[PDB]
Amino acid sequence: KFESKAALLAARGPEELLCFTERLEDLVCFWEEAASAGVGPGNYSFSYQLEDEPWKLCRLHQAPTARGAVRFWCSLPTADTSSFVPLELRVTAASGAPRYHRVIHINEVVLLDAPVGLVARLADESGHVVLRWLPPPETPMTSHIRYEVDVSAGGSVQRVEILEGRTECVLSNLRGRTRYTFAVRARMAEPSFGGFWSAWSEPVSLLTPSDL
Amino acid sequence: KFESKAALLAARGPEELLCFTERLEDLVCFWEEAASAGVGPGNYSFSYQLEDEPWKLCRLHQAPTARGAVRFWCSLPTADTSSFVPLELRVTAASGAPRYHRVIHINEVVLLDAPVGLVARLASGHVVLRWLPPPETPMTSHIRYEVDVSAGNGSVQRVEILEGRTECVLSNLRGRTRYTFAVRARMAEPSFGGFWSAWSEPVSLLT
Amino acid sequence: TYSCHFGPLTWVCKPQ
Amino acid sequence: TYSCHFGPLTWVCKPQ
Repeated sequence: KFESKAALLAARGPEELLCFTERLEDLVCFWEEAASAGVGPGNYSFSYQLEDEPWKLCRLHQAPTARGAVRFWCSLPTADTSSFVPLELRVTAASGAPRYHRVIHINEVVLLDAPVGLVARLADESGHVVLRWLPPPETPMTSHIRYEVDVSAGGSVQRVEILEGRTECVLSNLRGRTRYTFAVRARMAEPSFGGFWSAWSEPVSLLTPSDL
Repeated sequence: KFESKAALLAARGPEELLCFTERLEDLVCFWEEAASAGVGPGNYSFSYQLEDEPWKLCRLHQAPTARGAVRFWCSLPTADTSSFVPLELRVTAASGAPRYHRVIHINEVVLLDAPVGLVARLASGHVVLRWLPPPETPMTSHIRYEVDVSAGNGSVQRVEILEGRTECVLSNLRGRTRYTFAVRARMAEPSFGGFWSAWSEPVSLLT
Repeated sequence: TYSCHFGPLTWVCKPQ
Repeated sequence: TYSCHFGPLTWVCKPQ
């Protein structure tokens, strides 16, 4: 709820034709603008050329936004989501005037689903905190995904980077007799892939041993 | 050459078909046996089969092992060095009697060369190792390493260097002591597999 | 030299 | 699918 209201008060800049792929066989592009009665998805044409093949259309949808703005989005059909060719995108106001131009590569705009099954335990010997987790559901090329872990003290900024492929993390500099909340996020790795960090996964809290 | 006389003595182990690839576009297979007078390449049949492909015969060879046994080796032609698909190998005597049967995957029997140009400098009271990967090898960034640290004067410690990293930064090392380092490499998963290479020429440094 | 495609862990290349 | 192959550092894949 807090984060909800936190978003409402935020500050956005200029509108952008934003695009992303969740699994490497889809693509959703969108943008947002203010309302205007008589302005529905039919007013815009989202066309897209793709590696010398003919331009094609994408049916635009309209959805409401918590901040009172409307967003228009198109999701490309599976067959047109090749991961390494220059997809050109074009959007025009029925009045002829162009709204956006953007040439992207699907592999360059990855935004995965957050990781799952984050579980936490203490190492049998040391007693340190050992973190394990599984990669985002139904997503390919797992060994190419790097992560980042956030460690909060029930403190200060502590975020551990995790070499791509590895879904385990053992922490050792933690105070004893303390509750720590962890949460991990994912990202496609270079150089083949590029994109954005995912949302955080459901968190887990855990006490540390009395003395270490 | 003491290492040389040592290998002559060291106890045996069961006969076995062994295969390995060096530069990931080559494959050698072989076995050793009692050098009984008479035998030769002609007395044995060595053929392989890549899936969805025909059985082919391999031109066997024979050479004396340093220890006295005979090594019969076949070396697949370049074009048949396809990695990810299952390779089958049947070595049977001319009499039909079966000898060996091993199904492998080329990418899973890599015995790289040992690293080169290893160097150990000084820092923050710390020691920094740096080295090159086995010369003329592709997929460089798929090779993980391991460093051997053995303190001179009447010992040891070992570090697992992660993939594609050709530099190690050693910390905890007792003051005035003479250390002798070394490094060895092997192909790393998910794609590859294999065995540890030999060591690289070592380097000593007095702290 | 290989016809690779996205796999669960990483690339999946059967030969060409 | 793509036409990948080996190389110095890692996989090289041109659009097949």
